Amino acid sequence: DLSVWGMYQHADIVVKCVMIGLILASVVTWAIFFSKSVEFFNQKRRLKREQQLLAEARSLNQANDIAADFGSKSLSLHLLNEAQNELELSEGSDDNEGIKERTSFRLERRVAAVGRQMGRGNGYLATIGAISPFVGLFGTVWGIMNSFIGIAQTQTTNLAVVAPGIAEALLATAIGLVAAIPAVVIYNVFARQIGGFKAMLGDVAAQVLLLQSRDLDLEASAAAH
Amino acid sequence: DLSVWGMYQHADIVVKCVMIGLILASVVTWAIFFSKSVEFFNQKRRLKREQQLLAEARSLNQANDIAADFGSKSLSLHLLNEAQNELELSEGSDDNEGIKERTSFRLERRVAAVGRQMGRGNGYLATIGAISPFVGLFGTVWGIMNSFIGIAQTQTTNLAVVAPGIAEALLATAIGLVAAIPAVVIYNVFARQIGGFKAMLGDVAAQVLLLQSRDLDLEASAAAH
Amino acid sequence: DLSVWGMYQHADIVVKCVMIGLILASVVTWAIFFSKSVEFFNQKRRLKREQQLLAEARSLNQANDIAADFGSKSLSLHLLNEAQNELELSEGSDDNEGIKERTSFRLERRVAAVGRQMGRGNGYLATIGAISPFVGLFGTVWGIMNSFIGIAQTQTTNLAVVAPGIAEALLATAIGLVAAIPAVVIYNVFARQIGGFKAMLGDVAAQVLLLQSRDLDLEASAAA
Amino acid sequence: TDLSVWGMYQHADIVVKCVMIGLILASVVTWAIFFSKSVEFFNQKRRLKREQQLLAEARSLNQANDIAADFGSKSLSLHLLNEAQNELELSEGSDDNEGIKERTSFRLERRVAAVGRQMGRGNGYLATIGAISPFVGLFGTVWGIMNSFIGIAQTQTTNLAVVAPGIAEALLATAIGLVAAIPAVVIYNVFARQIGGFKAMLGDVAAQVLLLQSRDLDLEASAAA
Amino acid sequence: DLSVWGMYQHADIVVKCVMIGLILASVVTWAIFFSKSVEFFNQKRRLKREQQLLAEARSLNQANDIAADFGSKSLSLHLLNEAQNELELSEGSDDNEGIKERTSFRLERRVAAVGRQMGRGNGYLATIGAISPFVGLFGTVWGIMNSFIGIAQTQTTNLAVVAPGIAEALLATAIGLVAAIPAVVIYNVFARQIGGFKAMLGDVAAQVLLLQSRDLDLEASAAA
Amino acid sequence: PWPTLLSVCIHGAVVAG
Amino acid sequence: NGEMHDINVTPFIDVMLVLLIIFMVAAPL
Amino acid sequence: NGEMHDINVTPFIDVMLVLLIIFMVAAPLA
Repeated sequence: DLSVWGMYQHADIVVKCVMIGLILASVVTWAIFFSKSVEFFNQKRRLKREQQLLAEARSLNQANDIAADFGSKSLSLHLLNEAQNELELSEGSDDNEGIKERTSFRLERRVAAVGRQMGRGNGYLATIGAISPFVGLFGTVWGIMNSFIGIAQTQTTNLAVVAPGIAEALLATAIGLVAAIPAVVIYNVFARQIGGFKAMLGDVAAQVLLLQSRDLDLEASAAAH
Repeated sequence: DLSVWGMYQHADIVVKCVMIGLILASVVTWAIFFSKSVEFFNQKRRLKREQQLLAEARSLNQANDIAADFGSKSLSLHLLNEAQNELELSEGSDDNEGIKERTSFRLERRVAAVGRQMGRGNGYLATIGAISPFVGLFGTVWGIMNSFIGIAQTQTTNLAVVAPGIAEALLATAIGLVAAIPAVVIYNVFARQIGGFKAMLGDVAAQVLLLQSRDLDLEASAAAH
Repeated sequence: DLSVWGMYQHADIVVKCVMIGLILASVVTWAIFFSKSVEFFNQKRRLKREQQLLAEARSLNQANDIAADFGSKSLSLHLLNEAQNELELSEGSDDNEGIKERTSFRLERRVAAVGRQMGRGNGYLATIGAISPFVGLFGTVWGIMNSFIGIAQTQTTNLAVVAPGIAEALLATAIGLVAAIPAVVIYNVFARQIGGFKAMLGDVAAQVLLLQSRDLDLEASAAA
Repeated sequence: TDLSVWGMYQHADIVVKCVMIGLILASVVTWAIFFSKSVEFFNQKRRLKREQQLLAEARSLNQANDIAADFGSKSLSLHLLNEAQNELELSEGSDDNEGIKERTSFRLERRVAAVGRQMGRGNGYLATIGAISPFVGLFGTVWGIMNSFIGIAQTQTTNLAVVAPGIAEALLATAIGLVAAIPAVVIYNVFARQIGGFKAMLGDVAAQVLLLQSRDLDLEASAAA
Repeated sequence: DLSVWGMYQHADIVVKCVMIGLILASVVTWAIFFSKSVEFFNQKRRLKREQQLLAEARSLNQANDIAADFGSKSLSLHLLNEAQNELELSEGSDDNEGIKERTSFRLERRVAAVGRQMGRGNGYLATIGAISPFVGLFGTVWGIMNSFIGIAQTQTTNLAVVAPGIAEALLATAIGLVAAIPAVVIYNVFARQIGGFKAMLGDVAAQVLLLQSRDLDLEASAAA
Repeated sequence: PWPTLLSVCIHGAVVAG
Repeated sequence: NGEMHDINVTPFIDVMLVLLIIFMVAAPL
Repeated sequence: NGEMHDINVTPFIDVMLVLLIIFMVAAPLA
């Protein structure tokens, strides 16, 4: 006998399929971890730096002039463009309160849309970490059946007869856990990172709404005098 | 004997009706999966194209012109009609905020109603996922009972004489998880699909609501000139 | 002997008590299902027909005239006469958005109150569904423990000796499963039916607010 | 020589003795919390029902004060009514009523949330006991299983009849583990339902106070015409 | 001689690494408990005192003077500054509904930020509470699997030579649960402490909005 | 800090034997 | 939403306990 | 809150499966 390979290659076809299916579920969870984590760090780092620059701005005109040199797929420059666009499309209005409600509603939609987009892969993580225990368990039940089928076929209880069934049950449990544990860790790490990032983006969005709203009220006051 | 079909053949009526009831729950789970997935893919593929058109609109009258050829049963056409219907039902009133408020309220309900209608069949997937382990296990427990009550009267000593019954019993929980795991996976997938689609439809509802609120303020300013 | 009754009568006091506890839970479940379903089906069927007749209305007084022959127990008539009560209680007032907000708030409380009363029994269904498996597990463990305590009495053993002791320990979980299975099914059936009922009642209340809000704006606009 | 439910605890290892004492202490505190909380919940619910059904006839906030004045200082509805009266008392210089209506809505909402949060005070024990007592049982269980196999490893006997007493102690630790778990998780759910029902009912009284104040303010404003 | 220290000294390298993994997780959960327990005790003690000081105040200018000697890390002083700063940035304007809205939005952002920033450690506690039973389980499954392949070859029909391997394996799941139980306890304690603290801070923020809301309406009335 | 050090100190007292 | 759709498999513990006792009694003969 | 307030199933199942496998090696070995 051999420590893992010999034990695996002797296993029943149903357990071989469960083992391979869980190993594929393992490699996809590590692939989407590395693949999204390097994007996520870059989006967190850029959004932090943009927030640190915008934090000084005292009019929406000044907030455009400081933000305009940001990259072409900047999140903050997208929100400043969105609020500036709601204003330029409304230029015939005398009611500023309608510009405030429409801008608030439009930025809330765009913050939520980036929140959904940043979650793209999480369906795999949340599913695999919830169901791979039960997929492992099904593999154990098949190993347990194969142990009793062994006993029934030889009509004896000798350890050699149950050995393949318990070997299958051990491997199916072990790989079931090896699929589960990373997926539960990585899902919690991204749930925390999404909460932090989506809150930072909501804080930048709130700064744009504050700054636009204050400017419209000062422009209205300066006309009324 | 000593194979999944040969042991199903030599099982207990109640264990047979469990195995049959589980296979029926499995084929229903796949039937609803293909049916619902083919509907959601078509409703998403449609609505994406409707949004890519209406994203170019700049007034509500232009949005009605752009929407004029869309399919009768299209969700975006329905919403444009929902907003325009409130605008003609309200024709005698100069209270614009009222019109915005009543329109916002109507569109909100219709979006919730479409999202709820799109979720019609999911109670089967939830029920099958929650219940099928229990019944599969009722198959195991009854199969163990109706074999151990035999050895209690037959004064048996060889585990082998009962190992066939134990294998037939454990097969019922194997079949149990085989119905359960697809149903939980698919229910979690459709919950994410409906969340994504209901958000995307809420985005198309926001596009018409903004177009109306914009045009009301522009028309009020043109009257106040 | 071989019989389910005989092995119940033979079983230990703790596991007999667990079997009776789970049988009484199975009975209540079914008592709740028949008690709820006959009332809920009739009230669902009632409310749908009210919505059919109201969906054509164009002013709140016309909706009252449509509702005037509905029974005093009609939820749609409860909502309509409540919106007419918030008008009559402040008739000597011209704060239109005040009347709208007070009405919207009353109908929100009423729809929530009816929905909350509609769900009255579900706490038992959810609990019996989630927890009966663990009561079955306690019953079994205790029987399995008692069987090892049986083995501790003597060096002699054979599986024919423990067979009835493990059979009563199995029967305790068989009763646990037969009690849990209906409760999960029935809980989900009512959770889906309640979601539809909440929506229908909410859309009737939405129609009442829309009727009021238009006819109130149109009346105010007659001063032009 | 012989053993019983108590005699098995009397011969048990000090680690699992300490676990069993832990569960019995968790049992007596979860029942002491239940009887204490239940007697409070019944009296609070019965009081609030009588106070609401008696307030239901009030036509102005001035009449609602005269109805409530003899409720007693522990009354939730007299507290809420005072909160509402005190906002008028502090706002006496205001011509603006919409601000008073808003501030009162805000205060009474925070009071309703505060009373709901205050009724939950003991629930941390019920939730924690229900979550950990299974695990804490298993630990005792596993420790008993270890001590049985250590007994073989330290004495070189191979007869499973010496294992049977040791694993009986282990399964007893699981049994008492569930006896602490099940009441706690049932009672936590029951109270979570009773808190939600009471908090919603108190919100119905709060809505009546807001409606009375809002209506009588609008009449007081109308009287200036 | 196979005592807990001897079993660790006589275990497979993979399962030794599982013991060290859970022991380091046990260290970090207790380090988080002692680190956050003093933080909650100090921050909740201070905020309760600041609330009882401010509850007496009757205008925003009085609240600013009452809080003027609070330490630079004072959360109530930070919220009063956040409100005062929206007045001084708005000075050239008279949209009082605008000032009230902008202030409300700033304070709710800040209270949400303090709540989020104060639940810093919980990602470890929730993760360790979920996964520590399972990494302990992986350790025992591996230990059993080694002991089995051990009887697969060098076949030894004696039970007594595998019993050490069975105990060494089981110890990995015992150490798993000893790490898991504190993590679930400490997590619930801090979930409840944060819930109470976040609501207390929300009531301080609500008093600032109410004081400002009265003051602006009173000033606008006195200006008539 | 002193919380990290105190944690390894109580684990040092508990691991002894 | 109030519906329940997640797996509970706890009665399989009962089967494992029953398997454990029958191996304990029968297997060494 | 989000306070853990429920009996999670899978640690319980997996440790009981581990105990079953332990008696499936030990008992036929004896």
